[PDB]
Amino acid sequence: LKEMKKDERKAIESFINRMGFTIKEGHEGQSEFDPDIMYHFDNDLYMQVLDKGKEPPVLNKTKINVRMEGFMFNRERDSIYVFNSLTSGGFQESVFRYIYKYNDGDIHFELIKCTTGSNLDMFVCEGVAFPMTMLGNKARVRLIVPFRIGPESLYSRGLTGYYKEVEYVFRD
Amino acid sequence: VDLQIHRFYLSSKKNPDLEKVFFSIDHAKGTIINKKYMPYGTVLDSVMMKLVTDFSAKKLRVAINDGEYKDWHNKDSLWLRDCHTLHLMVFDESGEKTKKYTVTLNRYDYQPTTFVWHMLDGVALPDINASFVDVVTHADKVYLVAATGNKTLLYSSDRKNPVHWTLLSSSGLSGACRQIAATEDGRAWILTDSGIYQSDDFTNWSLLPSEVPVTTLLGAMAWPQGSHTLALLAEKEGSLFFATNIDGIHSWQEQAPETFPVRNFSTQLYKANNHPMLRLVGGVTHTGAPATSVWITSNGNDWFGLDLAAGAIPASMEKGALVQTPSDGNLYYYATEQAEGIKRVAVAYSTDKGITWKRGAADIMLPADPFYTVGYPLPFVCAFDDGAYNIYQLGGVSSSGTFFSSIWKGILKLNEN
Amino acid sequence: CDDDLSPIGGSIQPPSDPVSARVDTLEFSVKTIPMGDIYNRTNYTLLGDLTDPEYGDLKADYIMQFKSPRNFKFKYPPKDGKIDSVKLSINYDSWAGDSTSIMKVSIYKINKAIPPSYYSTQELASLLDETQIIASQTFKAGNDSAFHRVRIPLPNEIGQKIYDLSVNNPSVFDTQESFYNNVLGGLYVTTTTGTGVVLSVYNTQMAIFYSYKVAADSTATASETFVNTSESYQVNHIKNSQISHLLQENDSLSCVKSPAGVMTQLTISKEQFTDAFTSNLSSSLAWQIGEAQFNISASKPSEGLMLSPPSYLLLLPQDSVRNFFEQEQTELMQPRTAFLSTIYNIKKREYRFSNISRLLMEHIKNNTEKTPEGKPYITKDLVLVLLPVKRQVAGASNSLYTSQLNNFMFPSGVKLQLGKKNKTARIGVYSMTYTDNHH
Amino acid sequence: QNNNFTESPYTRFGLGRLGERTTISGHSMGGLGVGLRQGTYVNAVNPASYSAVDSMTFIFDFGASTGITWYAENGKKDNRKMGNIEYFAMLFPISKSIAMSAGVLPYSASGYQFGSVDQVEGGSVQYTRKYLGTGNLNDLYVGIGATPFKNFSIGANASFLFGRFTHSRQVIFSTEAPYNPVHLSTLYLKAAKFDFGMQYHLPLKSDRSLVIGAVYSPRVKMHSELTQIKNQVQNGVVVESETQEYIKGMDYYTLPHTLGIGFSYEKKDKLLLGADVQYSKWKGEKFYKSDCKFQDRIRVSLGGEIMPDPKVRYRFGLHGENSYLKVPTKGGVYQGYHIVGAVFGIGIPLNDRRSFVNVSLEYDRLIPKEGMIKENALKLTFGLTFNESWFKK
Amino acid sequence: EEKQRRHDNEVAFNAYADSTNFKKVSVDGSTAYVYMRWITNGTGTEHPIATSRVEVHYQTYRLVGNIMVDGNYNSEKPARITLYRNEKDKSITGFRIALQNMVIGDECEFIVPWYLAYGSKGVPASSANLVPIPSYSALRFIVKLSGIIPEED
Amino acid sequence: IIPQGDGQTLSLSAQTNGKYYQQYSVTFMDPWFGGKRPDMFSFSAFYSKTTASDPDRSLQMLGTSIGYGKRLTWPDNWFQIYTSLNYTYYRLRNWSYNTFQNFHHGSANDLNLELRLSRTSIDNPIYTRSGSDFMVSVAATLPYSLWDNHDYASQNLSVSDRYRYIEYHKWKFRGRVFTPLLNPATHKYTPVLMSRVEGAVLGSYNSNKKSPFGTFYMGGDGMSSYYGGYMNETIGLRGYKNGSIAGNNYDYAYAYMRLTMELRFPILFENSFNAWLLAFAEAGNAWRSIDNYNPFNLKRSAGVGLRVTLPMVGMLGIDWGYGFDRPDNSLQRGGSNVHFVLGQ
Repeated sequence: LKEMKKDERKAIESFINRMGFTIKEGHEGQSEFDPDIMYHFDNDLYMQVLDKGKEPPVLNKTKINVRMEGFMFNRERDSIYVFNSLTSGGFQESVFRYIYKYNDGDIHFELIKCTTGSNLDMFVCEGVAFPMTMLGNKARVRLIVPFRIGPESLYSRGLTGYYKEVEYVFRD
Repeated sequence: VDLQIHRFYLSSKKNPDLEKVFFSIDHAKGTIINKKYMPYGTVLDSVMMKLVTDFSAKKLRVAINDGEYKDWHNKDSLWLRDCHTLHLMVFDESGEKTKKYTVTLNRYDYQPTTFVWHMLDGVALPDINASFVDVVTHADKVYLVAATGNKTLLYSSDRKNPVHWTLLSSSGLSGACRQIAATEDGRAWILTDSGIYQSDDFTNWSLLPSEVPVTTLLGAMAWPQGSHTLALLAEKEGSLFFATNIDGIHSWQEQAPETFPVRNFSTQLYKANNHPMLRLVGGVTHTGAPATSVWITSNGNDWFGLDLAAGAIPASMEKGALVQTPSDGNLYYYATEQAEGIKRVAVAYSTDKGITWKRGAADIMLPADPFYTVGYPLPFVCAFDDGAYNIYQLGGVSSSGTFFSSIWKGILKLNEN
Repeated sequence: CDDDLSPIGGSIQPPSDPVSARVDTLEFSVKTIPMGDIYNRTNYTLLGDLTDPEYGDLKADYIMQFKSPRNFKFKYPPKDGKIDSVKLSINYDSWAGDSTSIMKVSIYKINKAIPPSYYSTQELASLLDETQIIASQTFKAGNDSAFHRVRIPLPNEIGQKIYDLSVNNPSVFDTQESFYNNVLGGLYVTTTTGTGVVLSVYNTQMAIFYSYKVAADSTATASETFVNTSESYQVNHIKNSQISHLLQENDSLSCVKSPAGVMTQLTISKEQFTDAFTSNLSSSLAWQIGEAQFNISASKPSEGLMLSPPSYLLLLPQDSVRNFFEQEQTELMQPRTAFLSTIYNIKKREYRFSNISRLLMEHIKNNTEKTPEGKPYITKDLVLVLLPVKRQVAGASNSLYTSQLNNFMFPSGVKLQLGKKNKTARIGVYSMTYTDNHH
Repeated sequence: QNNNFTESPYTRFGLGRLGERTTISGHSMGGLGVGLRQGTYVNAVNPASYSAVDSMTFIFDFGASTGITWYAENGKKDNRKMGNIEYFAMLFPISKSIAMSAGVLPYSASGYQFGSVDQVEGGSVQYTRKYLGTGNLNDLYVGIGATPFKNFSIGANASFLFGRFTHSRQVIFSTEAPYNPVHLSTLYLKAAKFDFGMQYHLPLKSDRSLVIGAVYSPRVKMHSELTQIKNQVQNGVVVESETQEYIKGMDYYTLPHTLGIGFSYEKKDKLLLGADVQYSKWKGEKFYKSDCKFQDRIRVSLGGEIMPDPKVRYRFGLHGENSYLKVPTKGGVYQGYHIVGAVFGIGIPLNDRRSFVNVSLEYDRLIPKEGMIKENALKLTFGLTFNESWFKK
Repeated sequence: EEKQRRHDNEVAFNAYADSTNFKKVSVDGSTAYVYMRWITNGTGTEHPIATSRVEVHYQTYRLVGNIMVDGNYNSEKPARITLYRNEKDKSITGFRIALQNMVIGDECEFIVPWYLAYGSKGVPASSANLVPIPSYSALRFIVKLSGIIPEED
Repeated sequence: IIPQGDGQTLSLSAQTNGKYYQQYSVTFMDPWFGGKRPDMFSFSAFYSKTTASDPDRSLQMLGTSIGYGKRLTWPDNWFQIYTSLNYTYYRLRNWSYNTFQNFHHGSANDLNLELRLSRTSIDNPIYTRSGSDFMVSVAATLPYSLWDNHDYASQNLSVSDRYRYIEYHKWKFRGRVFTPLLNPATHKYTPVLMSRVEGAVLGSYNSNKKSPFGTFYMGGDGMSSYYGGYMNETIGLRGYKNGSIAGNNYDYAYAYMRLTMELRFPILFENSFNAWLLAFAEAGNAWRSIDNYNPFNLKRSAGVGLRVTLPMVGMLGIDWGYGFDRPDNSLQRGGSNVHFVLGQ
């Protein structure tokens, strides 16, 4: 298992310097985000807020739909899975309720399963729902989610997700 | 583990159709029966019997008709050209355990679509000169409508005994009968040159008020409880549109396709899925060419055609005749086909309640009337059903001038008894 | 170590200590009333027509609008521009009726704006002012194998216009209003004729299939999709007809039809509340209702029916029926006023609720007034309705909980046994009568 | 739930049964706590007796008890078993005359449980009614005694009183899934009590000795917090735990003035006789929502110790008292009751000539007026007095 | 391990014999047998044939643990099942043996041993069904027959 | 292992279970620090770490302590005051167990000053015949809540800001008494009467900020925790299940009291092998809030047992106890239970 952690550390290090990225440190409750700096948030999550958004969500009340575009990579092989909902059509939005519950770790979402066609419910994880603790409605972010807070289905394979752009909009 | 048969079938090197035949196996009585009859005229010269059995099955013995039990092997092509019963005996490796099976081959000894026909004696059909003639059966009464030039005549007779025909005194009617329609409760409509006329007794006719000049009366329904939907085809601008006349109220609907008939078509009203439905067969297109499609509908707003075979429906330039036998639910359509320069009668039959239609052989289905061997001088075909395995085929000769004279009654042979 | 209820104490008990138990029988009054327009947020729609002998008719169709992606700019410039086909796919998962009845589906193009509302409508007369026929095709529900789709070719003009607007024209695929007013309008999907089936359509797509980039010196088909989602506004036209015989008085049964249709309303009078609790003249007693069972037995459905009973029923007051679905709540979020039955199982054919005493407590609590000479009394009747709902579950197998509760959008019908003939509208309210004089 | 000390229904009113502040040796002599002056055990009743212990001693006094109680009624009978730890205290010297003591003693205890099963009125199914109650008011005390003037001694006890009393009443239905109601009342009490005692010990001719003692306890006002809850349960407690009322403050509960006079005659190592009278001014003291009328409480005790020349000391005693409250009799007026009792015990010495093992047996009877609960209780008490020689050079 | 699984499955099935209530039954010419009851008795004298398709309401249980694996009892329309048509369209042997003796209107419970239900093949959970069938599992069926499809179809 | 040398000792030990809970410890004491009087100066340091499954679910603790102990002669030449200064650093890596309330991921610091006064005059501690043992101890921390000015009443306060500096004030007391029924010189085999009283209170400066570190786990035999951390004191109550009184359902108490009366009958007295039979009666309880402290209505139990002393092993024994009362938040009495005691 520790080998998977080491391989993920190597993959993250080789990916961050592959394109121009400025890694900084982030503290909880941060409010001011440089629109050109990627932050490290102590939960191994990497965030670069392209737009802060609007009014913050209400806990255990707001239901949010997300549209994400990006791909997943490994230490040596990339583009194992590619997903897109912001540009290509034919994909139902993914809906989650904003909650807080410590079942095993920090869980900030309750997914509402979509039963009306093809979607990306298996690409919604803790890393995707985390930026809602700070940002607001109509929010656009870029994320690098390690396997620990990645999708639960793709946990054994130890894949690292890179979300090129995730957009959050309130309501169903 | 013991001795049983789970699947059994026949296959021929020269005949591949034996594989599709399915056999049902009853262990309680030990009988193998093909419940679907094998097609007439088949040949069973050399055939292999392929059967799926248990592993414990070791020895098999086959007896043909009343022959001898012969030790059977999987590589035997047996001879059963004239064989209708077969006996099978299965043994295990021990040899003492036995089980008997009887296989009976079901085949049509004659043509499955043969008909038997008879003259009706004493018939007194009126000698009437008319262009459009139709027959409508309600309860236990047949009514024949004829468009004699500019006028309209109606005659009545008994469904069971159509021997005697009586003229009816029509009151309120005017113009020439273009088309007729009727529901199951006896109410009838006739479209003439003037507006539509309505009656409940085929005698007293009231002019239905309207403004849009209708072009054809397709049919009538009684779907809204207490009302009477009336499907119509009218002319708007320079195209044809479907229309409804539900309780006098007029409405416009979808645009008719270009292959939709306007004249000399046969209509019928039936029921499916707890809903009245209309079926329309044959006719002449708006351009003038004949139409060879079947159109059904449920509300009169729009119609759609079925996916038939390669020209199963005969192409006719004049009125056909659509009849139904309700006891077996069979549909028949008689039309006039211009085959090799001669007007003959062609029959299209259906047994799947109108789902599928197949062209039939005229010489077997139709009567053997000598006067119609060389052609069909009359410009229309009339036929009405009876209610149980009985059809009437008005017309033996051309009579004194025009119109039919004699009546033919026919029964499907399969349902003779 | 001994646990037996000693009876010794009681001869020196204070006069205001002792308690007691009581039972009161309460009567419902049962009616069947039109359900009304239903709130529907999901993407499910119904397409087709149905006729049932004991339940009347239903005609369902809809109007849809496609979801516009931002900066569409689809790949692989089509060879010399242009495209090949614009086939539109209607996807359905299940149906009600006969899987072999032939229907005729027509696709029109409208030029109006879809009204903002999530309620199913009837008589959409204003929208269909001009319209324009695009396509029409016959189909049947069950097509063998598992190809549960309806594929309808469309004219190439709409796909060509979409492609043109994405390259040589401004990228207007930004706001939904701009996409609806410039790129593509609203599509009206209906069945012009035929009867016997209703499809539960869950989405509809419009695949624009183009040639490809030249691909060295070959070419290989590629395509777009343009699905519709629940973020936009649809129009569901659900119309139930000839159900007037279900609304007439019949004192042994009450019907609940699902798509709009009819529902069962239960009314407890005010006097029945007044001379069963509070009341009296001492004004020192009080009631604490602790048990009130309520179970309903569904009548055995007759053979030949096309509609089957709904799996779940929701019992809730009629006043809280709007805000229950507009806020997308769940029976676990209002445990005091909304109750969910159990699975309709053909072994016993009954919907079993449980102790509803909290509902009666809630009704008594905030509807008790006093006449000028004391005499507390109830001022309003208790009105409840039974609705057919669709429940979506989640959680582990041992712990299953109601994740989502929506209004049921599929043809169904049930005849419950509630009336005066066999005393089926009876509840036995078990209460505790203590005394309390600290006022 | 366990009640440990008592399950008498009479403890439903007031602060329950009023306990005493005597150890095993004092209790075995009928409750003699005022007149006794012996430097061998703890005599927390009269603090002036502290200044009688030897110069190098650490007396640690433990104790426990068990027993049975028989309750009788109009026609019914019942019996219950008790058993618990009575107290524990310590006493050591401080200077040439001054001594100090500490420990934990019970001030009062209360507990009961009863009810019955009946049929739902105007119905068919059955239901159970249960009335429960527990409560304890403890006492953590520190005392000091001295003898400044010859043949005269004084003492003072400072006590911290903390306690809790709960009374509950409930009905249990017998259905598929009911909401059983429980009406509950909780009361928390804190205070600070003081006791002042004086003693005069005149040595008579030869070996005879006379002891005369007095003890006084001022009125105490107690800080109180009362809560009334109305719960509904299905298997565990569920929603609607509504609190009906909550009242907090002082000046709602009081403890009365107490006076005690005791006399004792002691022939050394041969004979000890003593008696004492205690008066409590419970009349007119406040108690919020009390369902009874208080009355002045009188306690009379008399006992003796005889040991011949094995060495086992013998103790006997008789005590009586009147009730301090009037419970409401069924269909009548507030009435009281009396209590009488007899105690006999032994005081076996041990090998180191300093420790003691005491075993006592007590029988007491409650005498009501008429038509009330009758109680006869038997009790066996086992003590231990560990006397070690500390403070040695 | 699995051998002990076969052993306790067969010891349980065998106990369902002496459990007097449930008579043993078999089809003609087969040593195979299935233990069955007669919860309800129907009207009619038409038994299904080995090649007949019958629509029923059914529930399936394992003998070990009695875990529900399949069932359509929470629906009004009966499900159509075929006894035996070919190697692709069929059902387990015990199901055929049980249904060949019933009649329209019956509701019977029958115990099918491991070697008549699935043998050693085993049923992986896969999609749809979530509870897999362990290899060599005896089954407990409750089947209510509603009618018989004619062979003409 | 006692590395005696340099006029002092350097005893040390380390225990690691075969699956987790690695721990190491070193101790260094000076019996004659200063060179004038037997004033103890002890220094002890230790480290311990304990651990889909668990990727990095790990609890680690760095501990250090100093202690100066005296041999006071003011009351009498037996009182032994003892002052110590202790510090412990807690760090967590996603600790799923509801141990330590909601502290799951952060890290906390503990700094306490301990003052203890005791008097012990018993004979050989293996089998005591006469004497006493008394102890009163206090352990307190710095009230950071009065200076950091962080409002703990609200819920929005950060988890790191909440569980970072531990505040409490813990009090303990204990007293044991032994007495021989018969003369030790005349009879070697003599019954021994024993009485034990002990209790503790864990207060808090702020009514909302309470230490998740150091709560009580009562019930059963009681030796240690085989699934969680060792930062919760385990108190044994014979006649009940393990954790039944307080600790099951993750309910940890903040005060407790236990009273024991025993009677020991010796059996074997040979060289270094002793064995005896004991009959005991116990009463105890533990409360989540201090206000419920009630030293009279406790949970009772009684029974018998057997003890054996063995060289290099320590003490081994078996006890049987019957619990008469139902624990709080339960509906079953203690019943009949068997407890094994290992070592002290």
